[PDB]
Parts: sequence; C-alpha cells; structure tokens
Amino acid sequence: MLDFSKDFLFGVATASYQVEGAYNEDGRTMSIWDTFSRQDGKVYKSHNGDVACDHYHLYKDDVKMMKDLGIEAYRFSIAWPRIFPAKGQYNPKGMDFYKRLTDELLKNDIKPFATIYHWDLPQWADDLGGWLNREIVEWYGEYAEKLFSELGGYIKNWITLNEPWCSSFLSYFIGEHAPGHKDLGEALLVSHNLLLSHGKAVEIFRGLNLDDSKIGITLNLNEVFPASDSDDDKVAAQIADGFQNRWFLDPLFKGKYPQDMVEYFGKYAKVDFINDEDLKLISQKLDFLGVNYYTRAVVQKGNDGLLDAVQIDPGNERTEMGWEIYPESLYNILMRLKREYTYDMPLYITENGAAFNDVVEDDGRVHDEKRVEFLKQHFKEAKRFLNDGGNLKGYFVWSLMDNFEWAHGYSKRFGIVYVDYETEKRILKDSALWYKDLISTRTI
Ligand code: NA
Ligand code: NA
Ligand code: NA
Ligand code: NA
Ligand code: NA
Repeated sequence: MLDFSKDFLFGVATASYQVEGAYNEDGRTMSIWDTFSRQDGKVYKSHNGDVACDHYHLYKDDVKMMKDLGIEAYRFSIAWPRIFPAKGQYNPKGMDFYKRLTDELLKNDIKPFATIYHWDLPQWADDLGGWLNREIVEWYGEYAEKLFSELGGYIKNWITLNEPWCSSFLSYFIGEHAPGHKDLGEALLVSHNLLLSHGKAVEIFRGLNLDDSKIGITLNLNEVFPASDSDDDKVAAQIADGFQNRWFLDPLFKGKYPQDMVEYFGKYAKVDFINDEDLKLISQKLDFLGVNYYTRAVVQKGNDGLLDAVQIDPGNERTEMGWEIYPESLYNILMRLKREYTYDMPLYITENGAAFNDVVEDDGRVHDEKRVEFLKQHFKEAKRFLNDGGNLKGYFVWSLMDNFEWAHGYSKRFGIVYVDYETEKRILKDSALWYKDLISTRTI
C-alpha cells in the first residue's frame, strides 16, 4: 500500500562549510577550505564560506522549514575546527552548537545523520602535514571519540567520511579541492590514511557499544560505460571504474586494494603503504553504506597516458554541472553493491540531486521543473531497487538549500530551497513542494 514503508527515511543533506557561515565565531578557527578559497584562482570569483547560508544563526528556522516539509531525517556534517580549534584543545562552545542543532532536530521528529568529516580539516592539522601525515589517524580518532561521547545521546547514525575520493584524488592529484596538490603518489597515500582514519573511528565506536547506534561511510560512486565494444575501450572503462569506485569499495568490503589498480598506479607512483594490518583496520564491519550518486561516465581510450580516458558526450540531457541525467545507474549501482560488495547490508542514498539555472520569477516562485523531473526519475529507480529486494533504508536529497559548491562557489544551486544570499531569505522551490507530497503520500 506504500511504495516507501513508514520506516523508510526521506531525508535532505548539507555540509558544515557549505551552509553554516559564522566562520570566525564562538572559537572556530580556519579550515583548509577557508584558506583555499582565499588563494587566487582556486574558487569561483573568490567566493568563500564566511557567511554561506548563515545556517549557524538561522538553524531554528531551517529546522522548522524541514518539519513543515515533513522531512524524516537530516544529514549534516560536524566542523572539526569548531570542536578542536587547536591541536588537543577542545572547544565546548563548538560542541554546544551541535547539541542545540540536534536537540532541535529530535524535538521536531527528524532523525540526525552526522558526517564526522566533510572536508573542513582544521588548518592546524594541515600545517602538520594533514592527510599525508599518518599521525592524523590519532587526531581524527580523538575527534571522533569526543563526538561519540558528547553526542551519543543525540545522534544514533554516524558517517565517518564523506567522499574520500574527493579528499584524496580530487584534492591531491587533480588539485581542484583543498589543499590543491597535484601529485599522484600523495593522493594515493592520502586515500590510505583516510581509510585508516575511518577504521580507527570504527574501532573506537565498537568499543563504546552505544545503544541502538550505527556507523557507516559515504562514497561517491558512478557507473562507467565503454564508448565501444573494443578491447581498448574495455580497458579504459576498467581503469576509470577502478579509479572512482573499486579503489575504495575493495579495501572497505574485501580487505584488499584492487590488484589491477595497484599494478596500474605502481607504474607511476609508490604503492608501498599497503600492508595487512592496515587493511584489517580499514575493512572492519560497518552497519550501513552511504551512496552518493549523480551520474555515469562513458569513456574511450586516450593516448596511453596516466588516467587519460576521453570523456564521451552521449548526447543526452545534462545538468548545469555538465553531468548526464541517467537515472538507471542509480539502480545499477545499488544492485552492483548488493551482488558484489554489500550483499544484505543496509544501504542509504546519502546524496542525490541536481544543479539547474534557478530563478525566482515575478510570482516569487522557483519553477524548477527540471529538478522535479530529475528527482522523480531517481526516486522511481530507488522504488524499483526496493521492489527487487534491495535493502535501501533511506534517501537524502542533496541539498536542503542552495549553498557553497566548493570550487564553483555559489554559482551552482543544488537546493530544493532557494537561498537569496543578499537577505538570506529561503524560498521553497517547486521541487520542495513535490518532495513534501512524496513524503506525505509515500507514492510515486
Ligand atoms: Na561556512
Ligand atoms: Na575568498
Ligand atoms: Na562492512
Ligand atoms: Na544500519
Ligand atoms: Na537512465
């Protein structure tokens, strides 16, 4: 009688640096993204998150907005530089914000899902080497343990890391994200130290044995298609799939990095950080996997260089990111996990959404028909996965509100709510009204 059971979680998602603002208030010190956004050329028009959506001050209005939409769960991240603004220096004023935020959520019948690390590493940690320094495993563990102990009565659903592919390859090899290095060997070591840090938090979590509490990780996953049936394009797709997906799925769920990628990367950089003890910590059993899904890739062999597959445009509709709208890959990825990696383990879609050219019309509305249709198509694939026996427990739309989209600044709008940054006014887009109906009727 319901396409989505009463227990299924309809959610929305944000991240601390993208929405909070108050970047210099109540003891917060700089993150690597405060620093990166002030470096010339790194972020669109030198945008930064000084103010962002001002959610730090407006959170009660924002929670009331979610309650009026019927939101059942809220995924947010916790800012390490508010909690430990200096090495070993706990900031109770920072913790107090997340207590009042999550108290507000619970009292409005919204389940909190907390991401421990969503890219806002404290500058003091980066100045000590950051994710390249294996000591970060202990700093991150201390941070995670403090969150579990102070917030365990408030939060029962924990995500260690958001999108470690971005924190490693996009931040240290491609250089689009903070701290902006361009060195394959560095990105590979960072990927390992991120996974090891995840493992340390899971070890700490299990030792605490918090009542009715669950822990997972969030991975951005795609599906890779070869442009043709040629052997050249088949190898290109295998490499692209190993680079985005298997480099993280295999150590987490198989306890081994993908050997084809170890050998491939080993032609270009050191891969000597791999060892049995570390992979045992990395692959500890999780309670759930969070999947961030946006698009697929169609790839053709390049010129035998490092990770140089040519991106093919198959001619279909795209978002303002240039990302193909291809909802079938949401189902294909969830099924792949069910058949190859996670089996019967609970899955959540921890992000899915789209950037379009949103305008407030003279009627004061945002008629984002393309986002309505985008979300409709993807929720229909989530329903199809459920009806084929998939263990999907919830779905978080990225994002609750328009926000600071990293190197794009405020120029890309992902919200189901529009933000007028001059006034910080929130305007429900038509997609928010559609989602409110989906939650109320549980029908699609
Ligand atoms: Na911010
Ligand atoms: Na700036
Ligand atoms: Na697991
Ligand atoms: Na679970
Ligand atoms: Na499709």
